[PDB]
Amino acid sequence: VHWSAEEKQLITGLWGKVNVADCGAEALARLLIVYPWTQRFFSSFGNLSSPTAILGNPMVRAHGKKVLTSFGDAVKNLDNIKNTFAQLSELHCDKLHVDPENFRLLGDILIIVLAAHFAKEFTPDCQAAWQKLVRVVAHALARKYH
Amino acid sequence: VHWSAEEKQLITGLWGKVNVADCGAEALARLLIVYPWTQRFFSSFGNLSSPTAILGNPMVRAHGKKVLTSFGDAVKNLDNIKNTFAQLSELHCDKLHVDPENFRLLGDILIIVLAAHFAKEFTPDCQAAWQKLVRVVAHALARKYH
Amino acid sequence: VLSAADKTNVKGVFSKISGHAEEYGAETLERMFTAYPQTKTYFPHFDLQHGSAQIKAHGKKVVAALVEAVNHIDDIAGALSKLSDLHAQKLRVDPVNFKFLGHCFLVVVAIHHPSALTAEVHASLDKFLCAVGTVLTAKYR
Amino acid sequence: VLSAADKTNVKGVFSKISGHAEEYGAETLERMFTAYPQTKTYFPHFDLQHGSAQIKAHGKKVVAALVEAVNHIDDIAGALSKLSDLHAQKLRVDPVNFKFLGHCFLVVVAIHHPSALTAEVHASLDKFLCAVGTVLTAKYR
Ligand code: HEM
Ligand code: HEM
Ligand code: HEM
Ligand code: HEM
Repeated sequence: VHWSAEEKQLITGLWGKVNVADCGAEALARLLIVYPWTQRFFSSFGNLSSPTAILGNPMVRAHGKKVLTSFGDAVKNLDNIKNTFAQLSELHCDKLHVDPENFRLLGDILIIVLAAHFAKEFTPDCQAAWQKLVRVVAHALARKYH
Repeated sequence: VHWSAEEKQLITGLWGKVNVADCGAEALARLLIVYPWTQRFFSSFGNLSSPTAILGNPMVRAHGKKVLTSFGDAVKNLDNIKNTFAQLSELHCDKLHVDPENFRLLGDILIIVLAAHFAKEFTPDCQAAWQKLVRVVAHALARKYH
Repeated sequence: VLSAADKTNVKGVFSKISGHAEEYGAETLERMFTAYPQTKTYFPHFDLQHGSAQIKAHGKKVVAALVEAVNHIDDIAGALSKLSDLHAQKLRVDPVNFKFLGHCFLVVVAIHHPSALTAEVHASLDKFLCAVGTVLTAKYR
Repeated sequence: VLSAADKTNVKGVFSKISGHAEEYGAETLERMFTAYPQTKTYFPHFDLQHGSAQIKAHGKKVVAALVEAVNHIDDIAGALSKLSDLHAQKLRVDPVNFKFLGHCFLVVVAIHHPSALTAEVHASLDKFLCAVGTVLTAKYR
């Protein structure tokens, strides 16, 4: 994809203010509460019995930190996105068998969360750039689906 | 994608027996009857007022012949799929603004139709190869969506 | 939303398949596990070999559930509420899988009863599969 | 399927937004036309410039329809049957578009009422948007 220099500015400006730990924990926890079938893949996380238990399960928090850290590697290398997620594609596609449509549900949850953390700074143009980023990230992960 | 030599055999054997005119007409007509919002893009085709009118509208038949002919170019060049559909991607993506999920609804309709024309010769392994073909074709058309 | 004609069209094709539940539900599981191998992940415990007898048996139970919602088509949720808990809550099936299952079923009825499957029965049968999908995934929304 | 708590959660956040329909429905159209430009295709006749007054006005009418289904949440189909014909039949909107609209709406309520938007209200509000989407596309299935 082509990235304009201003898209790159809206992605980088924003990223620097992100609390990765808290935003990652919130986003994973909302993926599991809002779309309950995703809980099937995290059977190893133990108790996901309630949203309240999901919210404070330490493996959901830890793991959340780690998925948002991957978003960061994309933010840093906006042009080598393929190589960055190539090993991740095989794990999610080949090993976990996650359908690519949950890759989209998760980036959409990220946008909602960054919106709730940035309020009005998350402008419609800022929204747009981030929507493209999650879409390109969702696309690099669905790629070993060939 | 990798194509096995036997997948290529199941795609080619089958393709040679296809009535392109009748299979294309049937598939376009079912896309428009089963998923009615797709009728919005063919506003220029005139009367799509009923399934019975949709079934005998001459522009639906003609156009159907033409979409199945594109499937054939894929069948012939299973390895240059990108170049083959590159101009088509821009028309559907850039000009028509069709969402890629209707690209999937249409290949699924193709499988149903070839199944109804081939009966038991359309084996589960044959099904599978054709499912991969429509998936790679749907993917080459969604590509200028970057 | 099933209209009166939809309901009839569904009844219509189900009469031609109500006689072969087991060969038809097995064939549909077999094409599902073959065209969409990621669905095999939900039957770790079954033998998934062509003609395994667990496939035949389950096949037979999948289409009787169908027949039974045909039969209570007026309230598919109500007639299938135990299946909705099994798939949504217990099994946690991803919704996309129901569209894989519904499609391999259309594919069996076209191979075997082509003429029954006109473009308009095609549309009724699809809204039906979709209604069943939605009910079986309902304790998710 | 909206449970009792879903219904309440929805009512709950709609009280905080029932006071700003026009600024909230305009903002959601604006993010929709900006993050998903392919949706602009349905308003060839409108001026689509930031703050156009046709966006404000339509924005205002989009969220009153919402408020009105909140209000008849027990039978959203019945309270919205004229809108279902307009979008499915007349306008022919592709269903995917409703998910673009629903998402730009969540995004406005998180920017403006973050704390109202907890993970569980988040889940109720999503099933609701989805119920409205389904009703507005219903003369398709
Ligand atoms: C596009 C968004 C996604 C990104 C960036 C992402 C990223 C990651 C990363 C970095 C890992 C950790 C690997 C490691 O540390 O070895 C991981 C693992 C995993 N992901 Fe994702 N993921 C995404 C989407 C999903 C979705 C939607 C699901 C489930 C529906 C999923 C399920 C899992 C599971 C089950 C694991 C392994 C957990 C474990 O082994 O402890 N991923 N993902
Ligand atoms: C993946 C499957 C598809 C293939 C192979 C395909 C192929 C084609 C081809 C070969 C053309 C003709 C271009 C020309 O002759 O200049 C065309 C045009 C067009 N396609 Fe598709 N198409 C597909 C999917 C779709 C879908 C799903 C829709 C609508 C939902 C769509 C809507 C149209 C329209 C409106 C036109 C132009 C009609 C006209 O200008 O007369 N296409 N497509
Ligand atoms: C039209 C949609 C479906 C219908 C009517 C249906 C029907 C059934 C029935 C009747 C049972 C209970 C069987 C018993 O009591 O022995 C069952 C269980 C089961 N279903 Fe479904 N099913 C459908 C779709 C799916 C899909 C798409 C999946 C996953 C890919 C799935 C996975 C399972 C599994 C793993 C079981 C348990 C089987 C066992 O434990 O032996 N089902 N289904
Ligand atoms: C939650 C989903 C939606 C709701 C409640 C809704 C609400 C409305 C209302 C209330 C009207 C009638 C306005 C009037 O009488 O002046 C309308 C019309 C319209 N809607 Fe929707 N809408 C929704 C989603 C969509 C989507 C996703 C699209 C397309 C992207 C769309 C396209 C249109 C168009 C083009 C019109 C006609 C506007 C005019 O002619 O000025 N709607 N909608």
